Amino acid sequence: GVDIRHNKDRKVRRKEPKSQDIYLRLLVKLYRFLARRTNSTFNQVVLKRLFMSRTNRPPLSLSRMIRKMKLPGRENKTAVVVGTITDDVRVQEVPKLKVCALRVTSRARSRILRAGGKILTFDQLALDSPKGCGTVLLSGPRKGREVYRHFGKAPGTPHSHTKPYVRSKGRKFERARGRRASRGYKN
Amino acid sequence: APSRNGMVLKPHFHKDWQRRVATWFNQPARKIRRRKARQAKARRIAPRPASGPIRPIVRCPTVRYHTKVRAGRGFSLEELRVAGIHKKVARTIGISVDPRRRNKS
Amino acid sequence: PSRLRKTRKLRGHVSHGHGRIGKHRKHPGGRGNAGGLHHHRINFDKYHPGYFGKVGMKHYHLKRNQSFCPTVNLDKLWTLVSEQTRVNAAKNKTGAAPIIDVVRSGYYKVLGKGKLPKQPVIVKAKFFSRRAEEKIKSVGGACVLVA
RNA sequence: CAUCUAAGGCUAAAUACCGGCACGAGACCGAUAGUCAACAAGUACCGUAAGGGAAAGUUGAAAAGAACUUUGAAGAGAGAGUUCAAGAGGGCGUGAAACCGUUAAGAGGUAAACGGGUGGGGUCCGCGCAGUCCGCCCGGAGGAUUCAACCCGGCGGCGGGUCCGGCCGUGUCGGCGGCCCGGCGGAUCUUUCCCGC
RNA sequence: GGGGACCGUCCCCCGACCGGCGACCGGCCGCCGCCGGGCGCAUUUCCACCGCGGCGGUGCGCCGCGACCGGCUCCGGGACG
RNA sequence: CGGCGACGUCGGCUACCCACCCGACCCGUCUUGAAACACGGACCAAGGAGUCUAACACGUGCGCGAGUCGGGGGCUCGCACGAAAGCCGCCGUGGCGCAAUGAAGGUGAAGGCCGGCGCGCUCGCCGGCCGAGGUGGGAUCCCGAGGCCUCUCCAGUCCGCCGAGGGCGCACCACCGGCCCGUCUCGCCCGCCGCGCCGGGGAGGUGGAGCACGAGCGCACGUGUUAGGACCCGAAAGAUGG
RNA sequence: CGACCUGGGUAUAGGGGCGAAAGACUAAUCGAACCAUCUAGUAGCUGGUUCCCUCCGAAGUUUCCCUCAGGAUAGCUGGC
RNA sequence: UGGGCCACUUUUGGUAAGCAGAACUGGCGCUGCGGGAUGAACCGAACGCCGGGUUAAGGCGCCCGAUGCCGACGCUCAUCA
RNA sequence: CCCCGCGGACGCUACGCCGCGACGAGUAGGAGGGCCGCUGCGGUGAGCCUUGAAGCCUAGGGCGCGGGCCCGGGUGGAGCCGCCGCAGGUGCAGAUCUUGGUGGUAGUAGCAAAUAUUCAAACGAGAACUUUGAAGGCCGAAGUGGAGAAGGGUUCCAUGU
RNA sequence: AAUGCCUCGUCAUCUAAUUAGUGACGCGCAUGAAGGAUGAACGAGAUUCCCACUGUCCCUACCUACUAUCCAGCGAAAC
RNA sequence: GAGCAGAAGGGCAAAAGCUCGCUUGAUCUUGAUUUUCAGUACGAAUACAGACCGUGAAAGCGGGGCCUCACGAUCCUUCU
RNA sequence: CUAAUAGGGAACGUGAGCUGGGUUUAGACCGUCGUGAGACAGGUUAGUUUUACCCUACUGAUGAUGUGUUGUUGCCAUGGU
Ligand SMILES: [Mg+2]
Ligand SMILES: [Mg+2]
Ligand SMILES: [Mg+2]
Ligand SMILES: [Mg+2]
Ligand SMILES: [Mg+2]
Ligand SMILES: [Mg+2]
Ligand SMILES: [Mg+2]
Ligand SMILES: [Mg+2]
Ligand SMILES: [Mg+2]
Ligand SMILES: [Mg+2]
Ligand SMILES: [Mg+2]
Ligand SMILES: [Mg+2]
Ligand SMILES: [Mg+2]
Ligand SMILES: [Mg+2]
Ligand SMILES: [Mg+2]
Ligand SMILES: [Mg+2]
Ligand SMILES: [Mg+2]
Ligand SMILES: [Mg+2]
Ligand SMILES: [Mg+2]
Ligand SMILES: [Mg+2]
Ligand SMILES: [Mg+2]
Ligand SMILES: [Mg+2]
Ligand SMILES: [Mg+2]
Ligand SMILES: [Mg+2]
Ligand SMILES: [Mg+2]
Ligand SMILES: [Mg+2]
Ligand SMILES: [Mg+2]
Ligand SMILES: [Mg+2]
Ligand SMILES: [Mg+2]
Ligand SMILES: [Mg+2]
Ligand SMILES: [Mg+2]
Ligand SMILES: [Mg+2]
Ligand SMILES: [Mg+2]
Ligand SMILES: [Mg+2]
Ligand SMILES: [Mg+2]
Ligand SMILES: [Mg+2]
Ligand SMILES: [Mg+2]
Ligand SMILES: [Mg+2]
Ligand SMILES: [Mg+2]
Ligand SMILES: [Mg+2]
Ligand SMILES: [Mg+2]
Ligand SMILES: [Mg+2]
Ligand SMILES: [Mg+2]
Ligand SMILES: [Mg+2]
Ligand SMILES: [Mg+2]
Ligand SMILES: [Mg+2]
Ligand SMILES: [Mg+2]
Ligand SMILES: [Mg+2]
Ligand SMILES: [Mg+2]
Ligand SMILES: [Mg+2]
Ligand SMILES: [Mg+2]
Ligand SMILES: [Mg+2]
Ligand SMILES: [Mg+2]
Ligand SMILES: [Mg+2]
Ligand SMILES: [Mg+2]
Ligand SMILES: [Mg+2]
Ligand SMILES: [Mg+2]
Ligand SMILES: [Mg+2]
Ligand SMILES: [Mg+2]
Ligand SMILES: [Mg+2]
Ligand SMILES: [Mg+2]
Ligand SMILES: [Mg+2]
Ligand SMILES: [Mg+2]
Repeated sequence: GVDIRHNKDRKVRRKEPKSQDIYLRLLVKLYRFLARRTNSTFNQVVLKRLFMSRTNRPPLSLSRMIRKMKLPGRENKTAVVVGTITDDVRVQEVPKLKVCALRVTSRARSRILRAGGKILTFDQLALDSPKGCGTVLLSGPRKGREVYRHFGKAPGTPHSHTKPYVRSKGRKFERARGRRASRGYKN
Repeated sequence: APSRNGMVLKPHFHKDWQRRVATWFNQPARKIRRRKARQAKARRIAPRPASGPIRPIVRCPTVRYHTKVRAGRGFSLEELRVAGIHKKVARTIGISVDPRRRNKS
Repeated sequence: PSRLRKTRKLRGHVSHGHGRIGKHRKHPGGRGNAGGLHHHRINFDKYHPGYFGKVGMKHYHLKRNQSFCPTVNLDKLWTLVSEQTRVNAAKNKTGAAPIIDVVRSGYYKVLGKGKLPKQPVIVKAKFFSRRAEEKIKSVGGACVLVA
């Protein structure tokens, strides 16, 4: 006998996409070779994000992409996102961007191309930079989801600001006892 | 029994609902029957409009919809009076008339 | 598909995943939201604070159409008109400003979240907020009220 | 201020339909299932009564449903015959298990039965019983639309400044070319030529 | 309300320059290969047979034996400090 | 390298019977504890128990994406399939999302730097720019002195690798600021068709399921909880009419 | 020879009848008959809960509950 | 899951209990295997299917593997050892 | 500038293949895989089958850790299966489970309330039991007698089996 | 006392011997008056004693009928 | 070795005890924290901050009792 | 009376062995308690005691294995005493 524990032996992580999309599987084949046969850590990050689920690949708005590419020293670099590029209608001017994305919304694609920009798929990015040189690897807001408002400490505990699950919002729905000092307590 | 975080749910299934259940398997047949009746009616009124009488321009009541205009039940009697149409001749020539609607403006 | 479920994997296991000691009985704890103040009180207080009791004034015969007032922020104001309206006004030599009627687009109140591009615009609305009017006047525009 | 005009009356359509008449269909069930009822089933039968309520499908293509002989009082048999088949014989397609009879083999005083390990016997299996095969080379003796190289033709593969076209992507101009002699749109401007105040 | 102009996209064209002939195709060439027909008709090529032939691979119908090499292990001698 | 090989032997056996040695209490179940003198089980066959609907929650896959969704209706030879599929767009009505907060009346989410002025009075009139602030971490990316080569050198030609340091910093986390709504405390100004028991603004705390460049919608699948006969079987009872 | 035995006909019906009284009898049923339905009534209680291999792997403890054969809650578990 | 139970040690009530109640660690429950003849908990040791070697705890007259050592030194006679 | 040789194994269903190291108890419970199994639907196998389908039987040959599966022989006589998806009324040893069938018990308990039979003959394949005759008995007129009511409903009576 | 715990009360009587019976006493755990106390007849009511009678017993035996038993036929169930 | 209201324990001497004088911090408020704890509530408590006060010459001390106990949700009512 | 009239166990031995007096259902009476229904380790009276044919044990009764068959006469292991 050996004095060890086996409850953490199996590491839980995506070794492959759970998707059956054959186009995603083909460029997983491409970047699995690139990660293995180069020393670039960019390829390893891109490969592991290809495995990732959709909630782990949030969409990236045009405004956020423009803002991150406008930081100093990032000119003439390719913004790479493993996910969807989404139009933002809150921005009025689109600069010349070179972007590589898994998906681009029809209206975001039209805006980028009118600005004189360039859109690449991930196989075109592999040809353009096999080691991922001159790239800005971006991500959408991971915690920009409604589920994260309900996560955290329970709503009925002090100093917790987590949203409760209510069927309807109104003055009759979970606002009396435990919510104000006039009805029992507040915390 | 409640279990961890959840929503307080109140299903309305305490009242023997299974004895009054409306399935919709006759929905495609009802659409066919309505369509056939529409076609038969249009054939019956040969050159007359298939939809029916002409309806008036009507503004929707509340503050949610008063920016919207739809079709009303029938032309008011003041409208027919100044259009020179008898309120009994109007219905025979395909004009719908609503005698209980007034004109505020 | 019933072939993908635990019941196919629980064939041969006597308790069907519900235990030998506590078993699967009909309704231990009550039916529905039973005992939300007595023996499920901790759950109700922990996850649904405010559940019990009355708050506020009740109002008979609420008509939601009376309080219908959809709102649009300033950062989305220029999306209500075509892009051609915008670009023509920007390159316009004169001081002519386009009219955006948010009531036509389906909004009544103009709120002031975000910022406006620096070009004048005439905004027609039922209601404005204080900061929305302040920012519209900042870019050289005007606020005009409709009913 | 708004809105209607009660205490009289009629009225089609859109809507409903586990009873009825007549139909069509099904990712349904397949005789302990599906209706209780695939059949002389709300039958037989039970209860004073209200009421309760089954079981029960299948020979064969065709009855060709076993003439005739023989034993027995008969049931039942042995022969014979029909059939593709009665090792299909009127509750007869197939015909499992439990259980039983007989035959064969083995065994038997710690109830049987079981796990592991061998051994003995038995039934079968192995084209078992002189034990694979095939590549190159050497030698021997034989056969031959007879080999390399050349010529003619056919077809492919690869390459060619585009050799020549046909083109493809990106821009690039007169827009001659599309509101008549090309479309679709636009919350862009207008009769400052035209039909409604 | 019509008719216009303008803008944005488009769909065909009249032409040129730019990158390619590509995984959108043909013609010419050049190289290469295959096939068919001639010619080549024998120290070539191929076919089948024999040797209890050799060199390789695999494997012996069954039952067995030996040898050396290496890994692990339990022992035994002999000698030195 | 040896022996042996057809009507007797060769190999095989999971499988049939038998013998022997060692091991071996009868399963299911409740239970701290079952071989129990605890209960159910004579044997065999067939049947026999987590289902479907609705509603949530999270995860996962798919499409579109600040949107998304025609499910109700309608149009399409009315019909083998087809009760399907297709289409509508001035059918998107509507739902959910895109805004919160207050009991409500209601209100309702942009700052940063550089300048001249009243007094740069904790500050009001503007200008110019930019467009959600900053600190500490932060995958990745960028620069990079200095090294790594050839038969050798005085002297640069082209790019590949290692590389101390430095830089921009995704997502996310911690913290500090800022903005919106409620409510306090303090205080001084501004507006005018209504000069008001009118309207607006400031600073400092504090309450919110908020903002702070969206992430949702629809569909499918899984798991969990729930209402329904609700995994299956089971009361003593209660009620209505005979 | 009696407050006697007995046939048939009648009357009283279910929370009702009838009882020289035993909660007796009321069709083998009586401290509330029988029949059908509501009804698959409810059950924190008993019994059962159907294929294989691989991997991980407990709790009988805290707080609250007309709570003590049960739950919610934290803990311990697994999966992503 | 929210019935636990056992052992060393500490420990409360009880004359005591295979009693009732605590603390600590380990175990059984959920666990087979070697030993204690036998046995939920003790001692050793935890487990995929096997071959070889060596052990633990425990043993080595015979059952029953192993002292069939020319084992060492004493003590002990029991008519309930 | 390889060429007297014009030549040079396998591989890589990438959801594949290969290498190295450590590890392997398990109730309640969770998860994964299943080229495990049942039924039906959409595709597919130019699938199988009267020269023999399903089912069943089998001291037959095997494969797999296993769930199970393939093949030989026999019986049977008309339909069936593989693969990719889809969908379930989808897997049994238990429930004093439901229905059906069958054992041991076991040729056992038993065929014992009201005194009782015997001889001869006939018919008949067959006689303890039928019929006739002869005996011996019982009911003993409040009957084991002769008739009715209720109830039954053809049991009445002949003939035949 | 069918009502008394202490209790098998105490005294007398019945017997060889009596927690039994009867008579008596009575501060009676906790008797008592529409029910108390009597009293003939009656009783498949409860109790004690005596005569007679006997197999209840000492102490068992024998006999009769039907079974069981064995046979022919027939043939279950519980578990 | 007394007393400090009370049970017990702690604490306390120009104190926290006794006697006087003046008083109403036993008042109006927002948050944070501790205790039980699930890190929920109630109760109780601690440290602040903003008012308005008391007392003292002042430093300060005081938002009840020297500390550890002396108490109470939703709904409804009633008052401000 | 006697030698003595010792104490105990065997599911407080022994109910498909019996009996049913007692306790311990339903009827009823009295005393006490209780408003009452009713209660009383208080008294009293009346109150269904089911099944063996299975296995073993035991009691008896045939048999069985081995001496070739079969019979007569015998011995005593063992068990009881
Ligand atoms: Mg483990
Ligand atoms: Mg398990
Ligand atoms: Mg089972
Ligand atoms: Mg309570
Ligand atoms: Mg049926
Ligand atoms: Mg059948
Ligand atoms: Mg017969
Ligand atoms: Mg046949
Ligand atoms: Mg048959
Ligand atoms: Mg047989
Ligand atoms: Mg049990
Ligand atoms: Mg127990
Ligand atoms: Mg058991
Ligand atoms: Mg026992
Ligand atoms: Mg028992
Ligand atoms: Mg039980
Ligand atoms: Mg039993
Ligand atoms: Mg059974
Ligand atoms: Mg079955
Ligand atoms: Mg359609
Ligand atoms: Mg709308
Ligand atoms: Mg930062
Ligand atoms: Mg902050
Ligand atoms: Mg949940
Ligand atoms: Mg049920
Ligand atoms: Mg009730
Ligand atoms: Mg009574
Ligand atoms: Mg029921
Ligand atoms: Mg239990
Ligand atoms: Mg329990
Ligand atoms: Mg204990
Ligand atoms: Mg347990
Ligand atoms: Mg464990
Ligand atoms: Mg162990
Ligand atoms: Mg052992
Ligand atoms: Mg021992
Ligand atoms: Mg070993
Ligand atoms: Mg030993
Ligand atoms: Mg030995
Ligand atoms: Mg001694
Ligand atoms: Mg191990
Ligand atoms: Mg394991
Ligand atoms: Mg089923
Ligand atoms: Mg079964
Ligand atoms: Mg007999
Ligand atoms: Mg008899
Ligand atoms: Mg007589
Ligand atoms: Mg008579
Ligand atoms: Mg007769
Ligand atoms: Mg007495
Ligand atoms: Mg006596
Ligand atoms: Mg007396
Ligand atoms: Mg009186
Ligand atoms: Mg203060
Ligand atoms: Mg104090
Ligand atoms: Mg006894
Ligand atoms: Mg008895
Ligand atoms: Mg007995
Ligand atoms: Mg008695
Ligand atoms: Mg009694
Ligand atoms: Mg009284
Ligand atoms: Mg009696
Ligand atoms: Mg003797």
